[PDB]
Amino acid sequence: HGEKSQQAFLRMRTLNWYDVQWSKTTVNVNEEMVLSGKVHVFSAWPQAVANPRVSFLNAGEPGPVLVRTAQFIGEQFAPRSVSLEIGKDYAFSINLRGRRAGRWHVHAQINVEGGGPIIGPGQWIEIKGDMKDFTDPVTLLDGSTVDLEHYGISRVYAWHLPWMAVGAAWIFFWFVRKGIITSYIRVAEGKADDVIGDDDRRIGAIVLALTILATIVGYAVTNSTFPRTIPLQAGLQKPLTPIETEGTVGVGKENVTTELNGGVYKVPGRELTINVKVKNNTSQPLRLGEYTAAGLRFLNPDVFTTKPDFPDYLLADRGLSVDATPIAPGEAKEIVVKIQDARWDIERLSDLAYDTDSQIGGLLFFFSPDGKRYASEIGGPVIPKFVA
Amino acid sequence: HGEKSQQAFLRMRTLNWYDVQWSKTTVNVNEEMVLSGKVHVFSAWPQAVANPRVSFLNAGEPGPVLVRTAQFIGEQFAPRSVSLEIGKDYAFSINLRGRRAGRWHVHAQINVEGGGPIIGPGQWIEIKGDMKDFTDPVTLLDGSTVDLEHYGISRVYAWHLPWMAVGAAWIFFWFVRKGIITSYIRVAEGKADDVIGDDDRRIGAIVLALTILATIVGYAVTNSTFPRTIPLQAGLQKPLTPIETEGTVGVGKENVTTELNGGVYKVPGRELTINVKVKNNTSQPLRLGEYTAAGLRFLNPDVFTTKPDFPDYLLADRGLSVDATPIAPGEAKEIVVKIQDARWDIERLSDLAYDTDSQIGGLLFFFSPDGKRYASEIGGPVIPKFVA
Amino acid sequence: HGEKSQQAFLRMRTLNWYDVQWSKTTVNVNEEMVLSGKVHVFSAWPQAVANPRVSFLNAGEPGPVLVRTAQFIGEQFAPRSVSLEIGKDYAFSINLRGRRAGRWHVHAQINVEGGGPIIGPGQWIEIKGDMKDFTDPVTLLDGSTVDLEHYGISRVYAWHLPWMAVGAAWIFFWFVRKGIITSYIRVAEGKADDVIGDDDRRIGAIVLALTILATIVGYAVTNSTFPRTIPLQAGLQKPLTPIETEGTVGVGKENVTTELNGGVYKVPGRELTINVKVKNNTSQPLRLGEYTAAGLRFLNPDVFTTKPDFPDYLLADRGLSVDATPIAPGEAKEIVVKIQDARWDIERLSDLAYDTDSQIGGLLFFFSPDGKRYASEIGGPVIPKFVA
Amino acid sequence: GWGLLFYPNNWPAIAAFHQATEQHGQLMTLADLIGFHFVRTSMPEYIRMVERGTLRTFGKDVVPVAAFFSGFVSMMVYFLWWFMGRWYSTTKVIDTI
Ligand SMILES: CCCCCC(=O)OC[C@H](COP(=O)(O)OCC[N+](C)(C)C)OC(=O)CCCCC
Ligand SMILES: CCCCCC(=O)OC[C@H](COP(=O)(O)OCC[N+](C)(C)C)OC(=O)CCCCC
Ligand SMILES: CCCCCCCCCC
Ligand SMILES: CCCCCCCCCC
Ligand SMILES: [Cu+2]
Ligand SMILES: [Cu+2]
Ligand SMILES: [Cu+2]
Repeated sequence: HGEKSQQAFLRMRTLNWYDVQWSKTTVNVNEEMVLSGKVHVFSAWPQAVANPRVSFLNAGEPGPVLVRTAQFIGEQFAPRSVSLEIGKDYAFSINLRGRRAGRWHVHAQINVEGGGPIIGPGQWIEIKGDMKDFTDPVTLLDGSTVDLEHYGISRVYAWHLPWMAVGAAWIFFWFVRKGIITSYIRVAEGKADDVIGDDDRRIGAIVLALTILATIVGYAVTNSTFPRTIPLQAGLQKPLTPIETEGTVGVGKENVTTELNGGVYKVPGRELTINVKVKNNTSQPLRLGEYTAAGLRFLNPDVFTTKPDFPDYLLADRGLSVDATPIAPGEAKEIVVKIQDARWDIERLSDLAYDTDSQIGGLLFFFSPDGKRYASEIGGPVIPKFVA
Repeated sequence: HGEKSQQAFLRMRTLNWYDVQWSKTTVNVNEEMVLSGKVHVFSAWPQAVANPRVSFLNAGEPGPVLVRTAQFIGEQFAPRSVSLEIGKDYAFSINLRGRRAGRWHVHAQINVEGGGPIIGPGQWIEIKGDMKDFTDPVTLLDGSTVDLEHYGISRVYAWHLPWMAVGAAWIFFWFVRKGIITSYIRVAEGKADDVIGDDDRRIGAIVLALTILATIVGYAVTNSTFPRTIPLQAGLQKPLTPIETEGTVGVGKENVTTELNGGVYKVPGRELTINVKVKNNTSQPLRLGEYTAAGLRFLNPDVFTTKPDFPDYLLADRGLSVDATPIAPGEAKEIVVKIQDARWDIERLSDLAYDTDSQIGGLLFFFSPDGKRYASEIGGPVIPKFVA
Repeated sequence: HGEKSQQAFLRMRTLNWYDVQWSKTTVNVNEEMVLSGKVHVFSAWPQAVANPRVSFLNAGEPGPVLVRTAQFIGEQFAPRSVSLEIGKDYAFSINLRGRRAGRWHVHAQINVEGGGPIIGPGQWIEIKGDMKDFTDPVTLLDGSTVDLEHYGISRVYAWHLPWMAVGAAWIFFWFVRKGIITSYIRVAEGKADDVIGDDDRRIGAIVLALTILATIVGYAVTNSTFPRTIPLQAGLQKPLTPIETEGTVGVGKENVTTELNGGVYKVPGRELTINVKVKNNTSQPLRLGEYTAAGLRFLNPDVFTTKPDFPDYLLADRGLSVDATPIAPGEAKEIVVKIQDARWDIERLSDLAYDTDSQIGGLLFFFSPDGKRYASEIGGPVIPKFVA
Repeated sequence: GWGLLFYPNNWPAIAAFHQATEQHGQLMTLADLIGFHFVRTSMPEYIRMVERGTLRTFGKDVVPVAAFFSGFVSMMVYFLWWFMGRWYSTTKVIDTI
């Protein structure tokens, strides 16, 4: 929810989210919803952000309002850190479960080890029900089923609270047997021996023996229960399998290849007149229909006749100026694209002038006469236009 | 010899040794034996172990009982560190020479810079003869031949021992000329000037001049001898050339591709019921015949009719359950493999439950009706079966 | 100009410069000259030098005698750090501009992040004119044109010098109002209160208020001017595009592949009898014509009938002994190459014996009956021949 | 002088092992050959932490540069350890421990 404050050029040149979907907008407690999508790793990964070689898939939400039951990326179950190769596209899906009643903004998020959090598109999720009705539940290896919402808390209390009580009792015993001022005066008057001296040391040794006995007894008792335990499972996972369809820029014999030749963004404003050299390379007449910068879906009004079902704060149905002319096939030509929408300034992408690298990035989507979609990665320097 | 204590999942998911051979089991002093083999670098290299980008080939033996005259890996003479690329197969060979009489367990070993030692198969070598009969020998650039067993030791003694004697003489001279208690009392009584004062400083300066003269004379004399010397030769070697036959998983147009779909290892026990999805991809009917985990050759009794020549502690002729059905060609099917042998528990691979990553690895070997062998890399999570 | 002192094996096994040209040898003040060339990144990059993953293209000259107006590498404008992939060839060009009259030795230089400077070929540039006639000039985003030789210096002086004067005035005021000896004696005599006490503190607070007012006024005034500024633009650039013609070792279906099988360099001397296994692989009868080690163009007298235009200190027209026999096509044979020239010793490449890795590197150039040139990378261990 | 005298006084004992030998078409010192021949288990080559070359070493002065460097870094260490030896020579007796 804080992606607005992140730097623009880092947001648009690290991960390019697309095809992000939320299974349900309104969910009940203990009801499952699936957040899925695809992410493209920018080829020109910034030096500021470390390599995505170590990264973690996460659900961006205000706390555990939705419990994550399972998540997959690269066709792999990914509860641990995964590796993202630069220039590849990956498909992810997170199985969430309603826990807390309210209206929450749930994002798709990937964290890079040396970079930090990268926040994708977010959607408002309405959760109905009561917190006390929430149960996970999970099954153990032995076959027993437990409820992770409440399991183990009673044992933790029963082991921790008595020891805190014992410590408090020890402190109060020594405080009432010997006063603070009284013992201080006694020690200062040279006689710091009648303040503590056996039978006092006997009481201390009795307490220590009882404590050691309880620790050994407690350790042995909690070994009879749970006799077979395993260490924490950790470590980077095996390499993921990227997407291969169709494309999915960089894959297949048919693909569009775009190259930025200069751009102008009005500061302050909302325009982005970018000159794109499109080689089309494919077989069916292709027309630009969408530009996802940092998730912001700037859709070309002509191609995208029907506005799709995407979070309004990112869905801009005004990615104007393509050429109104199918460019494919085989032709390499330069087209002028005029991105203009208030969302470009709302999402602080217009703050690219404040960044130390005035460079844009994202994905260009071209569409056939039919529904076939071809993705192309666009990125490069742009020049700010300082207006009054 | 200490590979048993190393963690199981690291042993089976870093290097997969195969085709390891020892030229001779019984060798004499000054007699040459060759330890050769092939090693496969696991594709899913663990995060715990650093990259094999910097690694060293070594012979695992209890000290220099066998002198290494030459060693090669990747078709390169490798006296220095070499680079191993993840997923490749390399052929190595070490030319050993008998030095110490006895029965020694000699392993093949590769050390990774940030990981540590990886120990391969080991064989008992019987060495007959006497230590005093051992000569290397090596030849210099000028053509002279020296014996590295004894060369240079006399000069080192003749330079080191006299200087130690000189230091002892200096200490004893100053100790007898001025006593310890006597000089301490003298210094404490204010007169710390008649304890040391010229002619004492004259003796000191004479000693220093003689020492400097000897150092200069010694340096010049040892420059007349050995007038042409070179600095220590160090540095990582050029990239190695992997194996390309036939395969050698990952090479060639004909190869088996296996994928683990769950496994069960009895703890405590010796079983490993692993479900393997075999795609065979090749042209000749292929039947699973061998599974090398950490060098442990679990051979399928049917295919491996004759038990091969391999260290008994690793050679398990009971890699049971394949399908008793040739799977190739073109067919992708799921087979159930039941690895079961006491060596699985002896070599302490059953301790996979103690590890922080319950994941297996290794190589699967498939054989044609003829002797052609196809290698496939298997690896993935497995689930412990807690027996009472 | 200090490349002679750098270690030989690092010089010849990091970057192999070729096709280096200087547009003009004699240039005037405010006149543009272009230094261009191609560089090959050695496949066996030394461990001592860090990866060329972060590197910077630079012009090696004694200070800003020539102002760099623009520089390109990998078909990219490169004012910032760039990435060089090991084994690739890159084309670079630097647009210089005469600034200081004299005769200067201008090199082509690339700096590696963890390695340091790598110095390429250098040529003497004669610059005529006067320093005071030098103007850059550059144009701003608003369209105004400024002269970088003098722009901004007046403002820096007008802001810095008055504050230094103010500090000096403050010091002298407090030094004359209260003497050093006088105030020291006063403080030591217990009365360190009549040395500093209001009205003194009033003068101090007046000075502080005026200073804060000037800082705020100065900050606001310099915000009215230059109301639109941007932060420093920094960061590694996008990956470069290597050369693909023709080859350009490692590219194309037609290429020579050479492998060193031992070498002998006379120490001290100038010879390098290297045994090269040439596979020719190409289609036209190829004959060795050039060996660029560290830029030193050792040209074979036969093939190179006309001595080319290249700095004499590197151009050696005596790269003798190829075989006087066209080797291509399809034939793999071993040829003996006898590099011998005084430049090999002048450039301290004969000091390879002093290095910790007696290994050579560089590029081998083969030529067709016509002018087509095929490049091959040669490198490997060589053995010094100690002569009297 | 404690630093400048280290290499010269050690040269007589290590020069014989710096003689060049040819091993399988590769130059190796006698010391390198000795280390390579007599196998040490937990001692690979990559850990040797020796002079492996560098782009701003200016040849024929590596040993003089290193010897001088150890020469004056010793002065700091000599000072600190002289005073540490002074402290270890204390006769102080504390009342309670
Ligand atoms: C300190 C008095 C005795 C040695 C005098 C001498 O000739 O040695 C100096 C020479 C100076 O080095 P250089 O001749 O430049 O290179 C020789 C390098 N080695 C010794 C490896 C052949 O050798 C050293 O490196 C010893 C350490 C410095 C002492 C001043
Ligand atoms: C030439 C520099 C002398 C520095 C020592 C000195 O004057 O005393 C200061 C302090 C207190 O010493 P003090 O109790 O006065 O005893 C005087 C006897 N010595 C001179 C041996 C410390 O001594 C130290 O503990 C050593 C500080 C430097 C190395 C980190
Ligand atoms: C004082 C003479 C210097 C001789 C050449 C440089 C040797 C290295 C000394 C630091
Ligand atoms: C290891 C040195 C620690 C300090 C020794 C005691 C210092 C005594 C101060 C008078
Ligand atoms: Cu949000
Ligand atoms: Cu052993
Ligand atoms: Cu120069």
